[PDB]
Amino acid sequence: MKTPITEAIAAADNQGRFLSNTELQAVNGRYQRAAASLEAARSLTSNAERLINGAAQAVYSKFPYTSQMPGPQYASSAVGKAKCARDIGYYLRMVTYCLVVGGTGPMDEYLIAGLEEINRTFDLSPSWYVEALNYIKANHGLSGQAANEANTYIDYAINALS
Amino acid sequence: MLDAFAKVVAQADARGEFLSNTQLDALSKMVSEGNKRLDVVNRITSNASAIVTNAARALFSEQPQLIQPGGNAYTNRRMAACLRDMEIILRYVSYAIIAGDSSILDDRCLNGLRETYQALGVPGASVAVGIEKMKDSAIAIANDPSGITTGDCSALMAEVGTYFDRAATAVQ
Ligand SMILES: *[C@@H](C)[C@H]1/C(=C/c2[nH]c(/C=C3N=C(/C=C4\NC(=O)C(CC)=C4C)C(C)=C\3CCC(=O)O)c(CCC(=O)O)c2C)NC(=O)[C@@H]1C
Ligand SMILES: *[C@H](C)[C@H]1/C(=C/C2=NC(=C\c3[nH]c(C[C@H]4NC(=O)C(C=C)=C4C)c(C)c3CCC(=O)O)/C(CCC(=O)O)=C2C)NC(=O)[C@@H]1C
Ligand SMILES: *[C@H](C)[C@H]1/C(=C/c2[nH]c(/C=C3N=C(/C=C4\NC(=O)C(CC)=C4C)C(C)=C\3CCC(=O)O)c(CCC(=O)O)c2C)NC(=O)[C@@H]1C
Repeated sequence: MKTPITEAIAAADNQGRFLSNTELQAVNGRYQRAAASLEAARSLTSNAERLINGAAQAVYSKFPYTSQMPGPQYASSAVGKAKCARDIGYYLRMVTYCLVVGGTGPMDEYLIAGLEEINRTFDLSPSWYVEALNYIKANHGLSGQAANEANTYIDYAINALS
Repeated sequence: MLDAFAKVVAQADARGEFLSNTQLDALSKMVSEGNKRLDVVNRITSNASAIVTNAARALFSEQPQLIQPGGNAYTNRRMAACLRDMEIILRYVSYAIIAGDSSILDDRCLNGLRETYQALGVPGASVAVGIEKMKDSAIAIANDPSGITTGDCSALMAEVGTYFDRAATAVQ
């Protein structure tokens, strides 16, 4: 998987050399930022259920047709509502993983790769997920650099969907 | 490959779980030991040529048959390939230290190295002796009390040792 550390190694190894001060400074950079990343990861995790349920509700409120129209792609059935909250939970979980490793690798590998095909195939609208992510950003209650870290990854997902 | 942070994430994802608070605490502690880890990698890298050259010299005086005509390290082409092998192992060991995980070694060192050597007639047991000499010198240099903030790096030194041992086991 891709992380700031494995990328530094990959860079050295691709050039057949030992790690240089450029790579050690890059790792130092990840270590210094980790305090804010882990504060955000801890906060998001302990508040997961609340953020997921509130995010699902924000989508249903913004897009009422999603809870009314019949069809497997909608949240108009019990299975539909369960899959919607599940999906939102997957996005929140990937965000915490990125915060932990210090990069977008977990999101890139487990969610972004194949995203376009899945959304088109199952008739899932990108904008539904953008609203759920916007809710999380507005309600996580973090401040300072921890809010910065959380939002950077949330925005990275929003950009992939836009 | 993976570093220690990614290893924990991949495991959690397979179970569909958020990391627990104790897992987060464990990762925070690894970040705390960060400066120490960087000192080790920097010290080993900065003395790489010395570590390799002295280990090579020691190997060849202990096992002179390696360099006599017909020996596996005879001719400059084979000697250069031999020195390169030692540098490669040291390089991969340093990658494992910064990553805090041996996986980096696995996807390479496990590229049938002991099979490769056998087919080429490279004495794996002699390579293991060279790795052992590099291990002792690398630990001495990395753990030198001079010119560094004094503190305890014992946990790191054991970790460093396990990576050299893993490489020495793989070549034979
Ligand atoms: C065991 C390895 C030995 C040892 C290590 C030790 N180092 C520190 C402190 C620091 N080491 C660094 C070095 C780096 N930081 C970087 O960003 C880079 C890469 C660019 C390097 C090489 C730094 C900045 C520190 C902190 C400042 C300082 O000089 O103290 C400690 C103290 C604990 C800490 O984390 O601060 C220790 C114990 N000390 C020994 O006695 C061992 C031989
Ligand atoms: C020195 C302590 C040895 C010795 C070494 C020789 N190795 C030769 C070939 C060779 N070495 C490897 C090493 C290897 N380990 C890895 O981790 C990786 C990848 C990062 C590699 C590539 C390989 C794969 C090979 C294959 C051929 C090559 O690339 O050169 C070698 C040359 C053999 C020959 O060409 O005849 C030698 C001499 N030999 C000694 O006597 C001591 C013990
Ligand atoms: C919720 C905001 C809205 C919504 C959701 C909804 N999603 C599905 C089904 C799928 N969702 C995924 C997504 C993921 N699977 C993954 O592995 C990952 C990464 C870890 C993600 C993000 C996939 C692949 C599917 C299809 C396979 C499956 O069923 O799980 C459905 C059902 C679609 C169907 O045709 O059965 C629903 C209901 N629907 C809404 O109306 C909300 C606004």
